[PDB]
Amino acid sequence: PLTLESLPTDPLLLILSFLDYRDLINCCYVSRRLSQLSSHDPLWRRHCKKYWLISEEEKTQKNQCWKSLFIDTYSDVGRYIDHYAAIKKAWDDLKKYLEPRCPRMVLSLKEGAREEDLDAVEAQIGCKLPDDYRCSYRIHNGQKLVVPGLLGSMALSNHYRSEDLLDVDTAAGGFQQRQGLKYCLPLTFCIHTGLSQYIAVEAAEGRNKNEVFYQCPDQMARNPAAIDMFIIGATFTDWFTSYVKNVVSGGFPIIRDQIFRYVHDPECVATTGDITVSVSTSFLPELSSVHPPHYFFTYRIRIEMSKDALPEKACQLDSRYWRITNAKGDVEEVQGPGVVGEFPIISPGRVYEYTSCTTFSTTSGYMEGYYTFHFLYFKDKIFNVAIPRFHMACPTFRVSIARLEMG
Amino acid sequence: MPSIKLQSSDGEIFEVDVEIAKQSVTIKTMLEDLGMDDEGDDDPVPLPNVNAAILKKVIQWCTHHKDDPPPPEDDENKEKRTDDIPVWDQEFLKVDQGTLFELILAANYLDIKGLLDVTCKTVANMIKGKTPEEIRKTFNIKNDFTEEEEAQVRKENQWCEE
Repeated sequence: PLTLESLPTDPLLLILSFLDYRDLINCCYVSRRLSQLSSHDPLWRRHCKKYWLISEEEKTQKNQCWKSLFIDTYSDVGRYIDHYAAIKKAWDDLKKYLEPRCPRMVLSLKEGAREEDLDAVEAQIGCKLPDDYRCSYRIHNGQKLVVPGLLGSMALSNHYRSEDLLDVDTAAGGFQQRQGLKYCLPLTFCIHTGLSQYIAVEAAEGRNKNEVFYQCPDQMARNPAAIDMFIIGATFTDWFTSYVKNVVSGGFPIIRDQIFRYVHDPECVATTGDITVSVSTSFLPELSSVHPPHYFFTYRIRIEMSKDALPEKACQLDSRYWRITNAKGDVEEVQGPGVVGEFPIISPGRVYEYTSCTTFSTTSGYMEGYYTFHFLYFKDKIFNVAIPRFHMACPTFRVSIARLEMG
Repeated sequence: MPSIKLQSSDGEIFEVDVEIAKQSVTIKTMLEDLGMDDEGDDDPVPLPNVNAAILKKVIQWCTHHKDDPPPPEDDENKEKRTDDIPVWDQEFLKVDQGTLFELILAANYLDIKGLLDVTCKTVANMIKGKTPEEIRKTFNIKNDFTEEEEAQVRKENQWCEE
């Protein structure tokens, strides 16, 4: 004789608090009491502070009740409801970590791209964009073509890379449907070099749908459809959230007021004496190749002396002995005087950072070696500085299905 | 062992260890501010809003949770789910809807946080992911909406519709 409607207001509110948003709306059609209690404003607070990450301050600024906030948000980014809660969490983190850091990049960012533009893009390319990709470009259309970019940069002595996130319209204009790179859509452009961190809007040509890869042409093969890939992340959400985690976790150092793609491992430290050596590695898909295997790498070494050390222990570099080791076990050595044609000074307060290039011909690889400092005041005394055994790593490549079928 | 007497509306006198019965917030407040401070002469504490069987079930549950760790005091973004119910808690609550609802009423009266939380979790799990006809068939509620009210609520909530 006692049913769910006969329960008091507080246990019924506790029951409805555990329900999900579709169930809370689904309870509005059940009964008048459940319809009245489903529109309780705190009930749309567990469902709005997690599904859209709308905090208290946003509510107070918009002065709306919680259910009104939820319906207004679902009328805008609703169909991406299972992706928004992730993507904005990245997008509001990258835009936060860059607020005391490099401010020109977030100022270069455009505002949101309305659904009309994305529908026009889908009509132009003839395929359907991934829903999470649509949500991410709904929050921000990226930036106009300004160097430096948002997806990292890489600076050699001669080869400078900087990739900026591409808008919807330029992505549609640069969409590719040729043999090989079929149904692939660009997420960035480099202007300087021509990097195109493509995404696959349709599962074709050896690619599962919604995968993020670089464009590495087959130099050995003469087939125009022979394009090899350098898969970065699983999906668009995985790619962007991994990049944002790397940026905000300090994994990507900030150099020259840019974001750099220097994958630095904290294990690779071989501080000897008062001299602290720190090495960061990176990959460059423009100078790299698959057939023949080139697998280019760059590396920056952060050598410095602590200010705790007395200035009388002053030393200067004059050598770079390097034990390059590939996956075949081959060892090659260099002995040229001075790093990158320079003889730096390591002093209390001095921090020397230089970029250098290596050419590991196999997918794996690592280096080690010595600088063999010569002392400044005592011209005969030599100190020994050992570079840590940092382990290079190219991303998971994928030979083209054109080459795989060929033989 | 220190003890306390809980009396039902039916009249049955149950004996509960006071360290057990202190899990209920109301009894804890009563015996921390009024009861054990004065050392009442073991008179039965009447609980006129519960019956005998429901009192026996809350006593059984609370004895089963007499050594339960303190609950996590987190809400909002903690996202209290509906699947972390313990397996003995799942098996103990396997009763009909009337007994479950009387148990929820008893849990709200005695303010037992754990029992109220797990009973609300099971009731929510009986509702989560079902059509309104399925909800009204699983439970027993007649559609008090008229055609005008049904059209009004459909116009109000025709947004989750896909």
